[PDB]
Amino acid sequence: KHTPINLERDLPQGFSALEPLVDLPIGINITRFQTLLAL
Amino acid sequence: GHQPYRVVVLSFELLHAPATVCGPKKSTNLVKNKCVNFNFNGLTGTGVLT
Ligand SMILES: *[C@@H]1O[C@H](CO)[C@@H](O)[C@H](O)[C@H]1NC(C)=O
Repeated sequence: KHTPINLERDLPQGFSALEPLVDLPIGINITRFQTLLAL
Repeated sequence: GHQPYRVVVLSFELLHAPATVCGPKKSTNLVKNKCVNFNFNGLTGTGVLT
């Protein structure tokens, strides 16, 4: 969900639902995940 | 008996995984304003389509 946020340093006091995007039949297990950045 | 022959072999298998591979699915036309049965993508019932 992409929410246009006014100038604030914290999560706003509001409600917003999260719509589904895609489902994938992978049949694998997940235990850890990481982050990726560009420089 | 000594001429070249091309051979193709097809193999299938099952296991604990989603199928994700299936053949053709037939379809019918759409009707309205009549008491008719329907099968709308895995859902079965009877009623009037409007
Ligand atoms: C993932 O690993 C757990 C145990 O670590 C196992 O029980 C589960 O079946 C695995 N899932 C897979 C391989 O999809």
